[PDB]
Amino acid sequence: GLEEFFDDPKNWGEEKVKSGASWTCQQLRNKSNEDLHKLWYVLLKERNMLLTLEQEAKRQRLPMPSPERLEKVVDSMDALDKVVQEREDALRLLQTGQEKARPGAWRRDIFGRIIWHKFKQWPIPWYLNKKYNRKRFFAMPYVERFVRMRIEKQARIKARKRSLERKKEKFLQEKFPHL
Amino acid sequence: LRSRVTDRYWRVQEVLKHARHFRGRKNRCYRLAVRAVTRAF
Amino acid sequence: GADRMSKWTSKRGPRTFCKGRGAKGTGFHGRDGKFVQIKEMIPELVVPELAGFKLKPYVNYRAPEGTDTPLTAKQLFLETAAPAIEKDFKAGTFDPEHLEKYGFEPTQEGKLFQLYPKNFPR
Amino acid sequence: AKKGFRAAYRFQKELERWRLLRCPPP
Amino acid sequence: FHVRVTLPPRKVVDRWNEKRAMFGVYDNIGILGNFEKHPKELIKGPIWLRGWKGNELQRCIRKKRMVGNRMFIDDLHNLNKRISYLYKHFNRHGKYR
Amino acid sequence: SKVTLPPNYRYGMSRPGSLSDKRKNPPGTRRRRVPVEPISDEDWHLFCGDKVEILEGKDAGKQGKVVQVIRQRNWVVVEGLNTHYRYVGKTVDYRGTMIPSEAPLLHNQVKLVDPTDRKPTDVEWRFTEAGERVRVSTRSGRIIPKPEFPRADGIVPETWIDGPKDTSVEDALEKTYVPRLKTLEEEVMEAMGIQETRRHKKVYWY
Amino acid sequence: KPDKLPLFKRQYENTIFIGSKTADPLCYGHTQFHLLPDKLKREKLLKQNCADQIEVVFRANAIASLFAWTGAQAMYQGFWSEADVTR
Amino acid sequence: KKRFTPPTYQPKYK
Amino acid sequence: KARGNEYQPSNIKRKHKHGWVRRLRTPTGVQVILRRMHKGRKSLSH
Amino acid sequence: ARNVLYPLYQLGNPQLRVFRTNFFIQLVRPGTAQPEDTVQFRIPMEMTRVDLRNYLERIYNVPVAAVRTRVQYGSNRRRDHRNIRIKKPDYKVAYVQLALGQTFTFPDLFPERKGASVDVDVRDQVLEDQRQKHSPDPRRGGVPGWFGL
RNA sequence: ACCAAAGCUAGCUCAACAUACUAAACAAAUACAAAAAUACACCAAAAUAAAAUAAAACAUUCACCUAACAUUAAAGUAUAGGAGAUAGAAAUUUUUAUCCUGACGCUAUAGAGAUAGUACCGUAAGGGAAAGAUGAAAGAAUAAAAUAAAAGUAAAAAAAAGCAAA
RNA sequence: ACGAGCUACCCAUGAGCAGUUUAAAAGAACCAACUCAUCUAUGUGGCAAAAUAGUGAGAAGACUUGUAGGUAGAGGUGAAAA
RNA sequence: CUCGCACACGCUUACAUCAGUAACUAAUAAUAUACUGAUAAUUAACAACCAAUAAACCAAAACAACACUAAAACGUUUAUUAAUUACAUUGUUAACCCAACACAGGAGUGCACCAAGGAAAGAUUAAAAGAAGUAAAAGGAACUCGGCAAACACAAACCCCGCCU
Ligand SMILES: [Mg+2]
Ligand SMILES: [Mg+2]
Ligand SMILES: [Mg+2]
Ligand SMILES: [Mg+2]
Ligand SMILES: [Mg+2]
Ligand SMILES: [Mg+2]
Ligand SMILES: [Mg+2]
Ligand SMILES: [Mg+2]
Ligand SMILES: [Mg+2]
Ligand SMILES: [Mg+2]
Ligand SMILES: [Mg+2]
Ligand SMILES: [Mg+2]
Ligand SMILES: [Mg+2]
Ligand SMILES: [Mg+2]
Ligand SMILES: [Mg+2]
Ligand SMILES: [Mg+2]
Ligand SMILES: [Mg+2]
Ligand SMILES: [Mg+2]
Ligand SMILES: [Mg+2]
Ligand SMILES: [Mg+2]
Ligand SMILES: [Mg+2]
Ligand SMILES: [Mg+2]
Ligand SMILES: [Mg+2]
Ligand SMILES: [Mg+2]
Ligand SMILES: [Mg+2]
Ligand SMILES: [Mg+2]
Ligand SMILES: [Mg+2]
Ligand SMILES: [Mg+2]
Ligand SMILES: [Mg+2]
Ligand SMILES: [Mg+2]
Ligand SMILES: [Mg+2]
Ligand SMILES: [Mg+2]
Ligand SMILES: [Mg+2]
Ligand SMILES: [Mg+2]
Ligand SMILES: [Mg+2]
Ligand SMILES: [Mg+2]
Ligand SMILES: [Mg+2]
Ligand SMILES: [Mg+2]
Ligand SMILES: [Mg+2]
Ligand SMILES: [Mg+2]
Ligand SMILES: [Mg+2]
Ligand SMILES: [Mg+2]
Ligand SMILES: [Mg+2]
Ligand SMILES: [Mg+2]
Ligand SMILES: [Mg+2]
Repeated sequence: GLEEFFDDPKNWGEEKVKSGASWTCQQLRNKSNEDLHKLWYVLLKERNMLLTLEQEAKRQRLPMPSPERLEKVVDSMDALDKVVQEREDALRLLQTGQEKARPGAWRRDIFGRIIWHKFKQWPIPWYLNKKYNRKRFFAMPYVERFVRMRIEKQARIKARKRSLERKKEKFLQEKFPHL
Repeated sequence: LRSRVTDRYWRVQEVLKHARHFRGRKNRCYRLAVRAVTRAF
Repeated sequence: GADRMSKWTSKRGPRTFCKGRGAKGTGFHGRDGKFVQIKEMIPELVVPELAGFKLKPYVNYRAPEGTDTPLTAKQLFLETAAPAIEKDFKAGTFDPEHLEKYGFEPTQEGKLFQLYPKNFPR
Repeated sequence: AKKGFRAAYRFQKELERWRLLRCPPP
Repeated sequence: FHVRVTLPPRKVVDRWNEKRAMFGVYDNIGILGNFEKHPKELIKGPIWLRGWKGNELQRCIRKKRMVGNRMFIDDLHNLNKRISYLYKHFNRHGKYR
Repeated sequence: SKVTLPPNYRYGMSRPGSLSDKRKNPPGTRRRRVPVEPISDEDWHLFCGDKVEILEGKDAGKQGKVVQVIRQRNWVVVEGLNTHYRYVGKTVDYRGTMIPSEAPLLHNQVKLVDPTDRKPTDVEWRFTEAGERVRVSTRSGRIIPKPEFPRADGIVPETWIDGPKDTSVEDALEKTYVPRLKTLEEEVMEAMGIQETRRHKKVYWY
Repeated sequence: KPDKLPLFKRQYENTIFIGSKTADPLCYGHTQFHLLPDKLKREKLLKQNCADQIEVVFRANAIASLFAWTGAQAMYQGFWSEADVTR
Repeated sequence: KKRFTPPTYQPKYK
Repeated sequence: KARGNEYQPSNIKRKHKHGWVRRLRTPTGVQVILRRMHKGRKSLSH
Repeated sequence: ARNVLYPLYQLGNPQLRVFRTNFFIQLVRPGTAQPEDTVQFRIPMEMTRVDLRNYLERIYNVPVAAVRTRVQYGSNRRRDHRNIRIKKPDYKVAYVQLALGQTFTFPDLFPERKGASVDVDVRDQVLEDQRQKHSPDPRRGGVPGWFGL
């Protein structure tokens, strides 16, 4: 079972090894859950094979045979992922109605930034947890000043990005006065 | 409105032309040359 | 002046510094000081039999793509619960109290794979 | 870069003079 | 002192473009207009400078009074320091006393 | 693979991720920005493969097929028309194969030609009654097709033969989906007959 | 290389020791009894998909231990690399 | 006093 | 006697004195991090 | 599986299962001599010993006797034109050893076709003949040989 | 003849408007020695700003000096002050919409520090750079085209005597 | 604000001290490792922003030394040399 | 001619193989452990990670017989509970670190004094002055602030000041 890492020996020395197009999402939405589950492994074995071939090409100082395959496969798997994800995220929207599969909260950290805090699994409840308890979600009063600075800095950047674009227009209008 | 001196070249030449026939670095460098030319006149 | 920029890794410190590269713990430290693995923490790969099945890593080129419709909670509602609900309202057997026959689940804590706290990796 | 025509033009005259000094026209 | 070797593209300014041709049109708006609007109203610009003028010290002082609380931190701080410097300079330094 | 280009960059007809390109403009090159007349993607009337006429240059009044367009610098390439000559094969003793090469053209120097009378024309985008968007000539008042063109792969779908690892049209288009409310996990585990009893103890999230 | 066995290099005092110091009147070996450590149980090896190894583990032990022992005895009698061995 | 001026290097990029 | 070798490297000392945790354990340290963030430093702390 | 959350395990929990594994694997040729028992992989950083064993056995049906891993450190030394450091990424290497006495050998993936190499030597002899044809005639002394007379 | 020289762009500056004001990106990991899934706790807090300086010293005093209320005046007036330097009101008054947003602002030693808070320098807080120029096309490098003008040299060592010239 | 990774003094915790002489491991003696830095010559943009060569003083102690921790500038620490 | 091998701390691929070196690193070449590119690599048995609560114990380390004074680091057992189930995770290269340098300097421990490591001289010539050494007739401090330095000497006495380490 170790040869599944290599292409059929018929293909070994050859420059171009042709191949089909990657799976579209659409084509996968038609398949059942079981068949996706299988196709995942079919794609996996091929991806392993291709990665092996890739590295082995680098080793021999030779160009890899038809490198494009590796792209296609990836996309396929990627596409497959995107599909299965949908069917879950749709489903939970039905059952629970939460948009995020991981529990989380909007919090304000020490630095006064507004952060999205992902939660973590613990065997004990939060008020009994040493490590967690010594984090601080809140800002002290001094932080306020810095927050202001942040805004201002941001505002400046935006301000002079805008002025740039405006200028680029004027220039072009005198360069190409076809109006 | 920033104004720079564009023609500085000619300003220099009006001094240096009198210094061409001097010996040494007096005939090149505007500093030394300016002094030597004034002494010449 | 040491090194500020390069990331902090187990290779860098003293003997006393061991920081994993992010693999997940399979167990705990036992009585003898020896390490104990918990068979339940080790991921069991579920692999289907691929032999008798026809699908391939690539697709024929003349085979068409299709108009792209992202699956929505609505479409999934209509392909599943809508025929059944319509069948049982048209027969007047519809019961707004218990929707469980249609596949709705009131709470997730009973079943093995729960959706919202998300019990399963993949 | 310095913004103006004047010095550029005035220099064009010098360029011409040197061009005539190095190759005299028949 | 090297001077550019190439003639710049000759810039043609048409004096008859819209903004130049219409220039200074409503400047007499008070006199001819049965005084209602004073020519000040025609001034486009910074809020603290419309229809008003003053030496740099007065200028800064006024900018701070008017828009001071809408200013960014660094700019407000710089404005204060500028004012202190100008104050000290104008009041305590000079030839003429 | 997506190669990210520096903010200021020149487009030299060489494919941006290629040896010709890395050799022309190495990692640190920042050159003068070439002013380019901005054109919305919906005002762009020139595609590849359509017969066009050249209004400028040493070859003018001629007509040719557009091979490549470079949208960043607003360019077309009409094969074997706008031309200058260059050697390709090289070694110390041998300069081989002088090849005619194409200089790109701005879209101001090239007018799109309507099929019927082979004259140059001013193309304008129109919406017809079928919900279709076509190019319509201003002068002649006709609609101009769009140039169906081969693709970068050199693979034509009509003539094709399935290899060992290709899936047939039949099995690919087949719909096996039965839209029911279980997840992939529940489905598969039910299908593989895998039997699980125990449930998870309460977990605290924060 | 022996490294791929795996084996590891280290450095510390090199001892030749028989189970007793040279000054001891009992210089010779009779038999050794080796109890196999826990990791090497037939059960554990059967779980690791090592069947044949069951035998190997025994062999190896003997081949090392005994060698060492005998070797040591031999060097207590003054034999070594350049004196080889008479009996 | 003991007066001493510590030498200052130039930037390495030069 | 001879000087300039004043820096004798230790990773434990480094990270105890100047590390992230140390900077977050006091208000002043947090103000350090904040200043560096403001200036846009690539490395906020050791 | 990697980059994904795992359910916290407490006593008497369900067996953890991964239905679609995230991992990926390169079979690589050893840089040093290795016993025939031994195969060598490059795996993702987060994959455990046990993981790889199960992976091999279940997906590929390989009889694995023993697995050892190490983490190879990629050099941070090479500098950008900006003098910023470039990092060749770290990676994990796995040595596996096969159970039933099965011997592996890393196959040659690039055998050369003799017809294509003979066509290469013939194209090189033809190119050398063309460069010998264009080469100037010693006795002409640099007079262009285009003109008849 | 070398070394060199020349570009006009990258972007900036100041205001106007404006909604309203912590950008972008988050799969995992991040406050263990940040980026290390997983165990019984602790957690948190506030006190007038000071001085350099002005008073030709310095001792009370010394506008502005990280507290929204603008504008025309009342007015530098009443007042307050080692009654010195200086500081300084109010009552009371005035204020007409919205569009016409740009530039007698900079052009690579300038304009932002910025190609970048990066390199590099500091144990740390912190400090903090320099640098670009071909053309329609270089998928036109036996490559084609317009400065050859700074000091420094070379082409070309010197020949009594002297602020080097007149 | 930041600094005790140098150095001053502490706290924890480790580590070294061979030969000779002596009833003795006695802030004894001779003399290495080790620690200091006496006198001279070199060196003085140096090998070195305090070194090299010789020569010296201590060398079971108020000794040397590793690792981790502490004390912070109106301060600390100090067998006081500000 | 002799600072060797290893570990800790630190450094972070500078290590290895093949190839290249016009120029870039080496204060110069040859060529390459240090420049350039490509490709590889350190595999756990060593090391890190690796239980709590009660209860009995006055009795030093010093070859420990027994003691000294300054009174001394280092654990057994009993009881109560401790998920029980192959293979967890992580360190493993180097000619290396701190001194702006490929710096005669600074750097803990264990074993060694060679079995391991290394090269004082790019090639000449054989001037002065300078540095470092060996030898020196007769004399022996006459030198000099002072026997400083040097010596085939390596001894004796007396003051001042501080008791002493
Ligand atoms: Mg640093
Ligand atoms: Mg470590
Ligand atoms: Mg280490
Ligand atoms: Mg184990
Ligand atoms: Mg220093
Ligand atoms: Mg390991
Ligand atoms: Mg005063
Ligand atoms: Mg004064
Ligand atoms: Mg005074
Ligand atoms: Mg004050
Ligand atoms: Mg009074
Ligand atoms: Mg007075
Ligand atoms: Mg600048
Ligand atoms: Mg600058
Ligand atoms: Mg010159
Ligand atoms: Mg004369
Ligand atoms: Mg300390
Ligand atoms: Mg002793
Ligand atoms: Mg003694
Ligand atoms: Mg010495
Ligand atoms: Mg001597
Ligand atoms: Mg000595
Ligand atoms: Mg002594
Ligand atoms: Mg003594
Ligand atoms: Mg400390
Ligand atoms: Mg004081
Ligand atoms: Mg004090
Ligand atoms: Mg002391
Ligand atoms: Mg005193
Ligand atoms: Mg004194
Ligand atoms: Mg270093
Ligand atoms: Mg190398
Ligand atoms: Mg060299
Ligand atoms: Mg080693
Ligand atoms: Mg020499
Ligand atoms: Mg001499
Ligand atoms: Mg001599
Ligand atoms: Mg002598
Ligand atoms: Mg004599
Ligand atoms: Mg005398
Ligand atoms: Mg005398
Ligand atoms: Mg002496
Ligand atoms: Mg004597
Ligand atoms: Mg004597
Ligand atoms: Mg004394």
